[PDB]
Amino acid sequence: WLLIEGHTIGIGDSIADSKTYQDIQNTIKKAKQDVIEVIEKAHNNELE
Amino acid sequence: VGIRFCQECNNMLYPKEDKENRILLYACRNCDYQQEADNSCIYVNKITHEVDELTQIIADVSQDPTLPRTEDHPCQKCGHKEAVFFQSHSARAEDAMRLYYVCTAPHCGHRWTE
Ligand SMILES: [Zn+2]
Ligand SMILES: [Zn+2]
Repeated sequence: WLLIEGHTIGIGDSIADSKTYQDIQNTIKKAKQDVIEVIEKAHNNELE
Repeated sequence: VGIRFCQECNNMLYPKEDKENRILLYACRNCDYQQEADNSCIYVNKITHEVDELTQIIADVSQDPTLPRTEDHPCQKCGHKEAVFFQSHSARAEDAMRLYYVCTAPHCGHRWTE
């Protein structure tokens, strides 16, 4: 049956939406800002 | 807190108590050279090891290329709104992530830690 219907994989199975890419970049930027914030707290010796 | 050496044979000095006058008497037992010590301290050991690292840092570390370079937090003796920040990174001497600021002026070198 797979001989008829066929299975594959390609580039189109990896591309996400532009809104998705914007959301992922926003999440990465927020994570980087948060780790910058916590390392700044660790720099000035307030991290208990 | 501090040690010194013998005079006429130039050897290392060992302690001795005095039987008569009850004063500590540093002396070289390769000699008969006896003298008193004004410090009145023989042995100190900071086991928790809170030494002052401000004398540990070389005043010339600021002119390193690959160290960071901040723009805020100016120096004290001179204004010079440019400084270098780093950590001690000394093993077994505490675990603090607190920063060691050095002024980067060529003739300055007043270092502070906030
Ligand atoms: Zn001697
Ligand atoms: Zn300075």
